[PDB]
Amino acid sequence: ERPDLAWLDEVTMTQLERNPYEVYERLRAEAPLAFVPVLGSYVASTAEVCREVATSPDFEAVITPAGGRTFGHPAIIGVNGDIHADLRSMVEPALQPAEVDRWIDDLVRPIARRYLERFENDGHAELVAQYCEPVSVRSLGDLLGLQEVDSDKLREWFAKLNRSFTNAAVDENGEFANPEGFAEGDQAKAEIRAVVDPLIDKWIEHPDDSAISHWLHDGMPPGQTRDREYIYPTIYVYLLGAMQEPGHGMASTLVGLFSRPEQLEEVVDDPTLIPRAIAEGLRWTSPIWSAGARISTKPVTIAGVDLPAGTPVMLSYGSANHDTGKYEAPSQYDLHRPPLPHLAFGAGNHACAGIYFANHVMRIALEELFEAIPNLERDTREGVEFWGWGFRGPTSLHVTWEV
Ligand code: HEM
Ligand SMILES: COc1ccccc1O
Repeated sequence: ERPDLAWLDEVTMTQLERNPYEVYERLRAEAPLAFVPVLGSYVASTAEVCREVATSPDFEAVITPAGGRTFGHPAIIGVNGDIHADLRSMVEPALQPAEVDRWIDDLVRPIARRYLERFENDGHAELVAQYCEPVSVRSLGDLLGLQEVDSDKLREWFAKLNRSFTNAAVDENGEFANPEGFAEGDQAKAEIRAVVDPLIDKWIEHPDDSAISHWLHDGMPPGQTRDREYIYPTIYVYLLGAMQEPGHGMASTLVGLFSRPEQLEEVVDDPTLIPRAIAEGLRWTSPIWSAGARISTKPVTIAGVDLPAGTPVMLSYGSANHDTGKYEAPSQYDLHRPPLPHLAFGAGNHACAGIYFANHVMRIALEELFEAIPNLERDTREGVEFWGWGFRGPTSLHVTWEV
């Protein structure tokens, strides 16, 4: 529709998944709020527009079309008002900083050690599959009450949910271009139900200290539980992003550090720098890159565009975190970048509920890795490819070390 952006008509979904930076660098300059035809939605690409939409009283939560097809209702990311307040009150207790501090070390450190012990003497590893993803999913899985679900299975589920959630391509008429791409998400949800329904059955009668047990029972009248259909979409929210993103973040941090070998050495020598390294990693490749959306509740003007009420806007936080209005050479990883705010955890009422937990999982995991393999080196015989528009991270991370 917008004449000077007619080039956007030729942007493909594959291009956004493999490398969205070049298109989004153009958007941040030409149209910070732009309608992207293949996504069928306005997209916010700069830090100012993302922050404004995410915090505006004239926007509220919505799920993208493919996200809604994947999760249904009421997913915590896509609801408002009394339902959202209830779901936030449901998930927040185990995520409270003072609560996390009581058990996070005893949770993650033995998990990290267990996975490291399988390969720390090999001289070679593929860290995404052998370390980052397993530690991420085993940590949260145990917190949730899914101790009996293998990390292989948790990893398969978040991968299938990822592909379904981000199956966003639409054709001329706004219809999904890849309707068969939701089937593996449906297959994952069916498997999840088969595993989790018996656990919910027993937690209803025998509550325990698992997070999902508390989701059923906390704040409810005596002898009542939240209905499982009411909580399952938020379970899916966790089994996608909460399972995937800490692993994405630590892997992207490592890739960034490998790109700056002097900085990798610094961090290995001084592990108190790991939190700073992770924060730059999340800015540099944001795990939740463009998954979330908001919808306008009244006519509103954003970046010079007059949006009617009812207009969805996708929040491309991963682009916002390369805003050259804020950062110098954002495409480069730099441990010594001056600490500034970033949007990798979103903003506003629907900002990430698990920041403190997530940052601790990534920090402990990197601590234990650099302890066990101080001479870690990137396998330069291999290249690192990143994949994902909605959720983005490296697809593998081959490393080596002298044994
Ligand atoms: C490095 C890892 C993570 C990153 C980068 C991340 C990022 C985000 C982002 C960007 C949002 C969306 C905010 C928006 O649309 O404005 C979000 C939402 C959320 N995240 Fe995190 N997340 C991470 C890990 C986790 C973990 C481990 C948990 C749970 C233990 C978690 C729980 C949640 C919840 C419940 C929401 C929805 C909040 C709401 O809609 O009210 N996140 N996260
Ligand atoms: C925390 O997990 C999510 C965040 C945004 C979209 C999908 C998710 O699973």
